[PDB]
Amino acid sequence: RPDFCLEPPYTGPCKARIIRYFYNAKAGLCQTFVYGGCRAKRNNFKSAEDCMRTCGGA
Amino acid sequence: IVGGYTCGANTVPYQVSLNSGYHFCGGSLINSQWVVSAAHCYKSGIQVRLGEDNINVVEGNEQFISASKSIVHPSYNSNTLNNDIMLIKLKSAASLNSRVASISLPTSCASAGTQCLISGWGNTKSSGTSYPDVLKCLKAPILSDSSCKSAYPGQITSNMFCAGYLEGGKDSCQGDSGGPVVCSGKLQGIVSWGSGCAQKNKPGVYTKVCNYVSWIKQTIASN
Ligand SMILES: [Ca+2]
Repeated sequence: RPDFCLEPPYTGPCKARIIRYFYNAKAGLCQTFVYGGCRAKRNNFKSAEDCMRTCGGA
Repeated sequence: IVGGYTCGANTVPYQVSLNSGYHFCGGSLINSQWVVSAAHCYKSGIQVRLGEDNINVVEGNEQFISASKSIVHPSYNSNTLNNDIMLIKLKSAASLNSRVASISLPTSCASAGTQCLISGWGNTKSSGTSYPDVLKCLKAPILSDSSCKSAYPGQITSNMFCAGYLEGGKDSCQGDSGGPVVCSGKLQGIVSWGSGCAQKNKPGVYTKVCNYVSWIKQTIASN
């Protein structure tokens, strides 16, 4: 539901390739994206289930 | 690595892949049981892969060993990225041969315009996405502190340096994190962070390994 769930996914300035989830309000689901391993925003979940419980409904 | 070249199989024998189901980060083999990597690569359930070239197919020189311990620098700051260094102890000792070999810690710090090799399996597009199968390499000079600090105002600490080309096109990128910057056979850097990849006026930022050598050796010996 909440407003950070509408924000676009943020890879950030660190250079790991770590697969995380973000709420895609356009699709109405949680997708994967590459997170660089630092300075995460709040639309950034470690599993689709966490992502769905927080955001699903935004 | 954007703008690099295929190293050629097993020719960077101290390069490791960190695996959590997939390749997420690089690292350097410092002896038979210790690897050094970046603190932002810290995960649980790491497996280290040694002797990789094509990380996607088993070619028969591999050793896959689990980590026993992962020790992120006690002063790592996840906001400022300062002290972006971590050590990983292998569950068991690798065997060291010609495809798998460790890299020497430096005795001193490298100067501006020393030429280094940065290697990794990270994205090869500056804007775009394309992860290679084989290991990629790039020669890039160390930059001056002063120009590093002008590239990134008020973000460079005494533990970072900048390496690369102010013109853009050659850099390390997502995937490369925790891998080596090796300059005249010594381990000077760890791939750490940047503003995107291979952007003009925004060279990559590396952990300055020469500052940590005393911390590494004593931490290796006492764990
Ligand atoms: Ca392989």
